[PDB]
Amino acid sequence: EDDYTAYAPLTCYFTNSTLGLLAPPNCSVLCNSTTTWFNETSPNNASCLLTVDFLTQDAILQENQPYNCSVGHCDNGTCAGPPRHAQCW
Amino acid sequence: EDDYTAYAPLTCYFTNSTLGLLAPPNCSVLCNSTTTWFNETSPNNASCLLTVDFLTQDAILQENQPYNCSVGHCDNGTCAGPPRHAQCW
Repeated sequence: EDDYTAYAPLTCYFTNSTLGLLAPPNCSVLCNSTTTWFNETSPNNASCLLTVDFLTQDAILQENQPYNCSVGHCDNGTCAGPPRHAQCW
Repeated sequence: EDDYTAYAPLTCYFTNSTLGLLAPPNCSVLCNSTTTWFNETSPNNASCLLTVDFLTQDAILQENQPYNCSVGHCDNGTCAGPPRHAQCW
């Protein structure tokens, strides 16, 4: 039998920041259904990650706090400025 | 410690159809983070469910096959026509 009551879930993956959930620097969000990966282009004015600014090469040494990151906004699939200073985790 | 490698997942829920995944008739998709529900207005031209057309009140009696449904497209948060005939499950 089919289950008419079961919705099809789609899950998309974002970076946590003090300016909210971020799309990647290419404004292309990675997503999955129950059977496949797929990309979604972020909508215009969505927040996107521009840069991750770590102090060292070894994340665990600074992972008791968030890290510094620059945040832009999506404009026709490009992460546009001006950049804003956030904390990411 | 924080886990810099962990993305924040957001999951949204759609109806399966022969015309692809559908938003509800109000073009408002139900979603959740790991801590909360939230709604998202579907983007313009997304497919939306207009009607579910069951033959009986008791779904299990027809659940060996999909059910008949009408499909529209979202226009500024309203499910617009013309309607298309699909099978939903």
